[PDB]
Amino acid sequence: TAIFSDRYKGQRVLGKGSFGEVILCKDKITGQECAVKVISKRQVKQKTDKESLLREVQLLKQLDHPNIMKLYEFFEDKGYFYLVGEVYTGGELFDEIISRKRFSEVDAARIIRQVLSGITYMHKNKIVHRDLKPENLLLESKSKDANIRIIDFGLSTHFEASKKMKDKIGTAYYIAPEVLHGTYDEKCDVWSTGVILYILLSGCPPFNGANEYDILKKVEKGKYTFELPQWKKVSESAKDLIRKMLTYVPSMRISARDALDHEWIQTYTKDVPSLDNAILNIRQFQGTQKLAQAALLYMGSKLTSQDETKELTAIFHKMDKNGDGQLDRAELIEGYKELMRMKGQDASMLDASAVEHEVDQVLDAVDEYSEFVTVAMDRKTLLSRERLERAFRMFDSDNSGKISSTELATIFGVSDVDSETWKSVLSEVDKNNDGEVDFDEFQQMLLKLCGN
Ligand SMILES: C=CC(=O)N1CCC[C@@H](n2nc(-c3ccc(Oc4ccccc4)cc3)c3c(N)ncnc32)C1
Repeated sequence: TAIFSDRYKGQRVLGKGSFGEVILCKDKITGQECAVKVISKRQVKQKTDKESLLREVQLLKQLDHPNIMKLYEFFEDKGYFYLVGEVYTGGELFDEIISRKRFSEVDAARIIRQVLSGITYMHKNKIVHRDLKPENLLLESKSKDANIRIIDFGLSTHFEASKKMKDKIGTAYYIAPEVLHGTYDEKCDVWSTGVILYILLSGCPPFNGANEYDILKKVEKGKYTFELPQWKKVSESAKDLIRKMLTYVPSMRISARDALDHEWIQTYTKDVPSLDNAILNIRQFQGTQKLAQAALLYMGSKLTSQDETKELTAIFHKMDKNGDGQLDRAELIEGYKELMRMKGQDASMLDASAVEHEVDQVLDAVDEYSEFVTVAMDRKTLLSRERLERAFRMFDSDNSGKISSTELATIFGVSDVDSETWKSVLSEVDKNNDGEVDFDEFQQMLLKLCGN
């Protein structure tokens, strides 16, 4: 049997994705770079037996399509699954779209064609995505012509969707009604692609609401309109395809394959204005979604840190069998290894070598075990804290330094934080009734919302 750390070494942590953290890794012999999704058997419940998962893995390894992430290898140990595939460097589709001069029906059609083509291919092979959303769409490279790669095909079939809002963020917009009710098939992916197309052409989700449950209610009802002004500058054939994709009864819904043949895909991927309003709305949409996301991740990292800080102090105290408050390099390493032995393996610490290295990074800064803990945990939180500052600066497009109480409502609503609870927290911070918070205030609000 093969061990993952015998073959690969961690380079960078790429981020949190569905069901797990993704690491840029490198083959120890060949120097081949790869992206690895690490799935914690603790945090995620399986829906199928081991035999069925292995069988799916084997098939996925043989499949090949230019719009589908390529899987190379699969590993399993006591506590983890490791899905090893091709690295893509162009980031998420929507992030590229917001940094564009012009965007038209031609651009959207070229995008949708790719998605549909990838989906069609996978449906032929009896694989359903079920969780398709903008963040599942990566661009292959930084190039302007670069292909879209759909990630995560085949995961939702074998793993139960997280119930934590940190993981649920932004899922409600895209889910087909029949997924909510339990009887679903491959048509659910056409629905989600229809929702994505709708957003691409208007910058607004077709089913919206002030919170998660409110969005699900609208989805379940199935009603939506092209009433928004920006739809006036959009072709009738686009709206027609949307209607067919967002058809309530799945048996009456257009297939992925027939969507490829639709008048709209044919004409605009074969004299077209730029949807300026849509670019402006998508930029707002994306900023909103990413700040809400950063906020929840920041709170989680804060809690995780508090938990680990105390545990690490309790390890270094027990190890300090002479009681002086200071320790040697080797002790710190064995202690830090104990922390991951108990609290579970960390993203950037795939093996014993990774921990040794991390300790030395902390020690190179410290120039007293309490001071080691401080810097160590600070380094653990760094990426969530700066993701917060950056998403805050991104959202604050006017560089005003502030976010209004209206904007907060939208942010907390997407974060699914109780309206009465954050208003309460806002009152304690905004004692001046400015109706707005700066970054530090915003950050204090979040600390108060996670028990601090
Ligand atoms: C701005 C945030 C951004 O871009 N993100 C957010 C942070 C993670 C990034 N990410 N993820 C993958 C990837 C890697 C492995 C994988 O496992 C399989 C699951 C099922 C079947 C086969 C493989 C799924 C996705 C990934 C990747 N491959 N390449 C580059 N980034 C990746 C994208």
